Amino acid sequence: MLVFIDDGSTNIKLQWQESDGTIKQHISPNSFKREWAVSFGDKKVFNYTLNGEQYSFDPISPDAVVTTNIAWQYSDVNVVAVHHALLTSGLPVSEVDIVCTLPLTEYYDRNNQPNTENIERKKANFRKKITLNGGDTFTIKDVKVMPESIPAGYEVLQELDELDSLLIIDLGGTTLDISQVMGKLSGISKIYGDSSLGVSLVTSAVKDALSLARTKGSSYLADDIIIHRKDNNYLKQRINDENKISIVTEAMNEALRKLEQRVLNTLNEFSGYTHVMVIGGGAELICDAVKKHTQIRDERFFKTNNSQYDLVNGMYLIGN
Amino acid sequence: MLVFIDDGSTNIKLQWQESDGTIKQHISPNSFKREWAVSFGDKKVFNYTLNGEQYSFDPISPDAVVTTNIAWQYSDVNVVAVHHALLTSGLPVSEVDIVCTLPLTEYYDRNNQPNTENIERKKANFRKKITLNGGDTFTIKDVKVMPESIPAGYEVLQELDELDSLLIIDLGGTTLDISQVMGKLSGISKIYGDSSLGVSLVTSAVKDALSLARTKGSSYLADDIIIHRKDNNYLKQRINDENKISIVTEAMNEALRKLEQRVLNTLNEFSGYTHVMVIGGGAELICDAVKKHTQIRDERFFKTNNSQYDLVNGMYLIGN
Amino acid sequence: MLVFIDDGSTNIKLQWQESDGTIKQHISPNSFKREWAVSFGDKKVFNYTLNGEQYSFDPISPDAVVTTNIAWQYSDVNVVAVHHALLTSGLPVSEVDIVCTLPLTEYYDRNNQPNTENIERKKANFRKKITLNGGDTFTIKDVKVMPESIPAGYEVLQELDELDSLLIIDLGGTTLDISQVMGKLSGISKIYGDSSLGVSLVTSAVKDALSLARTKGSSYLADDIIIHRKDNNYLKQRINDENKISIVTEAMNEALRKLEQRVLNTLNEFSGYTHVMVIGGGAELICDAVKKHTQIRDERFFKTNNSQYDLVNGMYLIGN
Repeated sequence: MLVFIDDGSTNIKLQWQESDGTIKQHISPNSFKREWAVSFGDKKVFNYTLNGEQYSFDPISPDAVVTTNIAWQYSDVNVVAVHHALLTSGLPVSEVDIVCTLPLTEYYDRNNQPNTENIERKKANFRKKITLNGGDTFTIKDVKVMPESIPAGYEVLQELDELDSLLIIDLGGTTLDISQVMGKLSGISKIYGDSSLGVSLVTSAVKDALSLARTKGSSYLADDIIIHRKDNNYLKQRINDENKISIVTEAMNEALRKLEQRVLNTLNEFSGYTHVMVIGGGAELICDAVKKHTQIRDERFFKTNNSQYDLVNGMYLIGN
Repeated sequence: MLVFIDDGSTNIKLQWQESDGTIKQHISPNSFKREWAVSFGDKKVFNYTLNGEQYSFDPISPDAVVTTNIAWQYSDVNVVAVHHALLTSGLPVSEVDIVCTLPLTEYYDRNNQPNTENIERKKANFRKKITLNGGDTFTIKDVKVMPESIPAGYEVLQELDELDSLLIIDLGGTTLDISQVMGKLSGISKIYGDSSLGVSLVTSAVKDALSLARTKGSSYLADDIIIHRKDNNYLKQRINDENKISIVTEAMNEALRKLEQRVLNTLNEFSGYTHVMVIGGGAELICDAVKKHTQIRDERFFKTNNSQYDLVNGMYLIGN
Repeated sequence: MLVFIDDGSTNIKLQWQESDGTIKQHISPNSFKREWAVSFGDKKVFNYTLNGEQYSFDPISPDAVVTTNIAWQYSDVNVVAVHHALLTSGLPVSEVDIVCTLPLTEYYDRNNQPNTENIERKKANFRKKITLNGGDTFTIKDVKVMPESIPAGYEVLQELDELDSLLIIDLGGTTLDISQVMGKLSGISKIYGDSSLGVSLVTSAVKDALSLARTKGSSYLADDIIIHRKDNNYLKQRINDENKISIVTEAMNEALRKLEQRVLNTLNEFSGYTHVMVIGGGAELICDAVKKHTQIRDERFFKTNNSQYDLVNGMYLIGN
């Protein structure tokens, strides 16, 4: 069994192909604590032992998900989170070969060449043996690693000429990933990552202009205000105050301009691309500005955003 | 193995003869960058090391080809571009003798004598040793150099009397090369080069009158408008506006007159020729004006334009 | 008060004239972050508000200065960086008229005419109102814009004939700026910029041959090795190994040849100049090669490199 794994900063997504031919997907949390979870036998608990330390699944509010850092990708918890996903996936316990991920700037070095040191370190991490109290665990055999953003653009790359060059612009909640890839994924010419640029720049500007609480509830409100920014009636309906509307609107417009400018300034470091692709949760917010700035023709511009499984699905298409 | 090489300002064209007797041709790009191209093993990459510096093939849009200058002919990139062409030609890696080119005004000095200094410098350039990461490279042994425009007229020269004198007028996209050559290529009497005169004079006048974008797409449109200038119906069909047609037409006619005048004024510096030949991408645009101006008889006038391999093929015929 | 401002890619330099007649200069960093800097009242902090977003001075190691791109010249941070320089200059807070800069290829378009669109966009940028927490800020009134490299050659231009033509060759750490300017700065005939050609080509070749760390400390070592390249004793003293010396020396010599060739090939696109000037941090490295290549007489060749304030001082001389 070959399982494709998107072990990102907020959760674990799996994709694999069953005996017949059906493609299955699964998502699991990244919430684990460094201690034994006790049960009086009333609720289900997962107690693990990895290198020496013990760990347990720590179920928390789907509203308090913690975003992890780069170092997390080489930790014990990373390994436990993957094994836990396999255990709750539905797959039968067994030996499995896997493909996991490393962030763009971790997979590649500043010379745009694959950083062998990091990749090998990622692979060695899954060699640690794991046990589960009260049951058995999967056994990870072969481990391959893929960079994060690029697989999401494979479907498009597949139809490009190897001499063609695709500029993949991936704007997320808190980060920006840009990479120039040769047609059919026949090579990489340049990679660029910014960890302080994302949709949050606009979201925080909105939360601040409304004095919204820190609750995730205000996050949804802010998300909605951004989504429906051009529909003044939607807003009047939401924010009850013509004055608040004006205030939130210009704070939002100001934040978006700064967003567009910062993204374009980074794009100014790339050159030689023939096709452009914009993806990520913030794709809608910069779509127009990049199209105008790159002056690329419509048949050479792509917006393949579909779902949260885009990445792992792309990984699947590449190495199924 | 003897390989004939047209290492021009926009690409590299090769021609050689196989074991049996078949004549093969090849074209390769001039796009290389001064850095290591990284690959995660997904796409093909060519990483070279020449004098000390490293270089790599930089595949770019067949729409963004960069035209190189005279200095390029003596650079490291020139050498890398040739070795890269050999590597993708199909030829088996081995030692090879070659014949390359130098622009007309680089091959000859203002006294119409071969500029030994430049020629030797061109030859020494290919002495630099080159390595390719992950594979071996050809070894360049003997190097001969030929001037650019003149070989394209060899087939015609071959049938002229050594006492005859051929005036080769070669109008390209951005340059004009004129040379007076003794029959059978038994000597050169006069050379002349103009780097600011070419078909672009007419093409830019057309692009400007239509407000066409900088895209290569408008370049094709402009090329077509020039080609079909005498067919008003083709135009109406293309440019949808009777007023635009009139405007583009007179801008075009004005640009062509200026073109003809400037070319003729240069021809006024030549004398003593007995036969005339017009070649290059702009040959069709000045054919009539030169025939009328030189008053040469039809059996003494040639228009041997056939294809992009005219030059390298001529080089082949001369030294095969 | 009129303040001349060199808001470049690595810092901000100011120059102005005081009440009496003394000329003062100032340099300030370009390091700012998109967030509020907190202080328990122990250290000084600068918290700004510009369009809507907030920003703060982010003091960092004088060893980790980040080089900015073209887009930066039209950003909010650009405006904040200028206001911050004014606030730390010593000047009294007040209304001020200013002159700022745009890179050569941003100030001029591919037709060598001033790009009005960019210039106006640069000017409008400084119209955004700014506030500082705990104090007041300068008020920017009139804004004029000047191209980057050309003002540094004004002192020389002043003594040339308007019919004379000066070729200004400005080689920097990572870029090459070339421009042909009519005497007394009475017009511009041609501009050329290359963003991938600079002294770094030689510096990186040296760092690589010594396996020097990424630290700025190795950068100084590499700079010194280049500066004293012709003094073998200085080197033996520095690099302790006769074998390392030979290795670094030929890598360096190879990198310099490639540098010279690439610069000359670009110079081959210019013509009609009567005087030549070589400036920038890499001026010493190409001085001889350009003099030999252009064959210009000594009284027509200038090397006015003096200091980091050359540019802003030239701006001052032009519009004081």
